Amino acid sequence: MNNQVEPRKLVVYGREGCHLCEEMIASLRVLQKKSWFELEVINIDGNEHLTRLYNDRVPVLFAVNEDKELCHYFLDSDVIGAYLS
Repeated sequence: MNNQVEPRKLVVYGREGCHLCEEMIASLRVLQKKSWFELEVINIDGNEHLTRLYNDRVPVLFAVNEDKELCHYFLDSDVIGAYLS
């Protein structure tokens, strides 16, 4: 009868060990308990194309299976809340 669909994956673009990244990771790990979206941290320092996009506006929460940016450093929560579930 009913059956929830498969979730959307989320990627966080960043560079090296940044506190905001860790804080967002912890935030998303908590959210993963409510809504699974995986967690992938990708270094933009190598991909200068991504650095051209973000650079300073990193810990960026990218929506996979959709291909758009949702949030960035300092979790908005509201936006991904409206998005993920």
